[PDB]
Amino acid sequence: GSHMKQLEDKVEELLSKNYHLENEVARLKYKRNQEEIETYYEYTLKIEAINNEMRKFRHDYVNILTTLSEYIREDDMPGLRDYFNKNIVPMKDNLQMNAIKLNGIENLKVREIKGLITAKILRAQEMNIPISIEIPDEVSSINLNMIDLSRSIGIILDNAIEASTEIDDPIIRVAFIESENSVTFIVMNKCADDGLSTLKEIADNADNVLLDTIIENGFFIQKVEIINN
Amino acid sequence: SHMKQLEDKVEELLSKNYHLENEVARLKYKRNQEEIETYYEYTLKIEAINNEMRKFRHDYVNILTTLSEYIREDDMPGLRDYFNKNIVPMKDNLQMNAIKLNGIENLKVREIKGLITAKILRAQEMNIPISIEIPDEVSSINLNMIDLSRSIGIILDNAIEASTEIDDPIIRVAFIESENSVTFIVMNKCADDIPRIHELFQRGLGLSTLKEIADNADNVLLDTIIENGFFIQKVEIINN
Repeated sequence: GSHMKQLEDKVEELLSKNYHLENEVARLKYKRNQEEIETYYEYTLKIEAINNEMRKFRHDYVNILTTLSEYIREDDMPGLRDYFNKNIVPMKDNLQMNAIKLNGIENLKVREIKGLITAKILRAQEMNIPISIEIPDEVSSINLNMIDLSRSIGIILDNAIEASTEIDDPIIRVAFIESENSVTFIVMNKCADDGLSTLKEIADNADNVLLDTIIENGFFIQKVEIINN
Repeated sequence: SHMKQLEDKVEELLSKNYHLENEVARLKYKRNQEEIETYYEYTLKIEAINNEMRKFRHDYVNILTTLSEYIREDDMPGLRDYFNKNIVPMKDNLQMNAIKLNGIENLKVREIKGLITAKILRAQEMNIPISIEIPDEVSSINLNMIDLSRSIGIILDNAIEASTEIDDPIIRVAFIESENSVTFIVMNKCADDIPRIHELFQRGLGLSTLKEIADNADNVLLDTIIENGFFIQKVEIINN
């Protein structure tokens, strides 16, 4: 009767349970720790930023050495003095209060995204593709995990850069726009005469990520709006 | 009796599930401790590299400011002389430095490209001659991210510390791929002057927690060679 029923049901239920626990032991012993791997990816994004910062610094310093060289070869002490007072004393001083003044890549306060854009600016500079950065306001935060935000931005700039190679007098423009409601990443490039799948995957698994495209008179636009939580 | 059995069964399945549930919980704790070690290890490593790079950058900007004397004295002859003798050669060393970094393009394992570039920048800014050779693209290495990363780091950090004392240091790095496996090699010039024992005790600990990683994978073969005055560290990682 209902004792036997319930007792037989019990030995069944406990066997199911024993099965699912045996599966959880097996997953924890043998499948990859997704979380530990995500910590490792996030670490790689930091060290890429650090590497790309030091490369930009080397590129920048070489240009300062070129400029000084030129002044010296022109025998132009007035210019050298003016340039040193205006560019190299401030660089040495390195005052925080001069942060209110800086309005370009210097206002991107997410270290990992700043390094990533620094790399794309350097890649473009190698291939004689001019690249403007418009970040009028400081951008301290973006409501997307670092891994997806990183892949998204890099693919959009990879598109722009590949598209700029088959062209005379190209240009790429980049902007970060903060409202009260969202952060918006825009990339425009000049067009010729007319991967990106993993990017659509990301926008479709996020309700706050709106991916937009525009063809506007001999230049292509990619836009990502990210809404605050 | 028949029924005394099921009552006996439920008892013994409940006991089994208890033990399993203790196992799951002990493994969740082991995984938790591991996530923690990985986060603090890698967050400390970022701090030490970030602070080293800043120092390098500080030295660079200091050098620019040694021109200040010459400018205030309105002395262009002393500037031209000082610059063309002390400062301007940096820009050649920096252009060569940028060229050597193009040696890493064939590394298509994003997992470790940042790690390797960072050791190369570090060696370059310590004025240790370094080259990297990857004759064919390498897009797949058959060892976990974390252990590959720890192995590479130890070997490159060993080659770099051992190179700071020496008069003419060289480090050579390579990734080669057969169709069988991938091999990672770091050659560095052995020192002539051997350190006093007391100026070395508080690499050898790190070489053993490298053997740790090599022993606990059958498909990774570690080799340590001395050959014509070079320490060679080879790690072969088979696609078995």
